[PDB]
Amino acid sequence: EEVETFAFQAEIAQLMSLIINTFYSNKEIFLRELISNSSDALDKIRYESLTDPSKLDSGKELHINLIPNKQDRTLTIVDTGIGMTKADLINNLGTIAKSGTKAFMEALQAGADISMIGQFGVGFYSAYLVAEKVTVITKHNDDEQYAWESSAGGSFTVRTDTGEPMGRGTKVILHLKEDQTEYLEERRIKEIVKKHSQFIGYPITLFVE
Ligand SMILES: CNCc1ccccc1-c1ccc2nc(N)nc(C(=O)N3Cc4ccccc4C3)c2c1
Repeated sequence: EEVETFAFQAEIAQLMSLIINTFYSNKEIFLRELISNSSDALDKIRYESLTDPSKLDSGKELHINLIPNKQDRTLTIVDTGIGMTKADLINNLGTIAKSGTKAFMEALQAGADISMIGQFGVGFYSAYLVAEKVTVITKHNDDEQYAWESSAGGSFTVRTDTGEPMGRGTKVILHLKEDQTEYLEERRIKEIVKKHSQFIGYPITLFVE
C-alpha cells in the first residue's frame, strides 16, 4: 500500500514533545477532549442536515462509542460526526493547530494549566499523555476513507483505508502506553465520563468486553 509520510509543523511537533515529556499525573483529561471533539463533529453534521437532508444518507444515528480492548491494549473513541477529508487531515488540521499551539504555550506561561488545552483547539494532542501511538480512521461525505497515524516523533502518515467501511464519522484508536491500562477498565472510563462529560448532547455508549 501507498503510505504518505509528512512532517508535523514546528509548533505542533513542539506541543507534542511538551505533552510527552512533561510530568503531569492528571492524564484522564484526554477522554473529555476526544469526546468534546466527537460532540463538535456531531453538531457539524447535525447542522448540515437542516439545509440538505441527503448528508445523513451515510448513517442517520448521531452517537459516541467508547470501545476498550485489553487484548490489543487500545481505547477507541468512535463518532458518527462530520468526519474528515484528505485536505482536513493534512492541511486544515495543521493550520488550525499552528495558531492554537502558540496561543496555548503563551497561556501556559501566563498561569494556565495543561487541562486548559481544549480552549485552544489542540485538545486532541492530549491523547499523547496516555497513548504511545494514535491511529485515526475517518470518512467524510465528500471523500473516501483515510487512515492517519502518528507515534509522535515529528511525523504522521496518511493512507487510503482499504479496511472496514464506516459510512461517516471518525474513529480515534489509542494504542495505550504500558502503564496506562487503567483506561481499559470499565469503572475508570465510567468515573471519567461522569466527572467530565456528564452533559454531552449525544448518547455515549461504553462497550463491555
Ligand atoms: C474542527 N471540526 C471541523 C474540522 C475542520 C477542519 C479539519 C478537520 C475538522 C474535524 C472534523 C471532524 C473531527 N472529528 C473528530 N472526532 N475529531 C476532530 C479533531 O479535532 N481532530 C484533531 C486531529 C489531529 C490530528 C489527526 C486527527 C485529528 C482529529 C475532527 C476535526
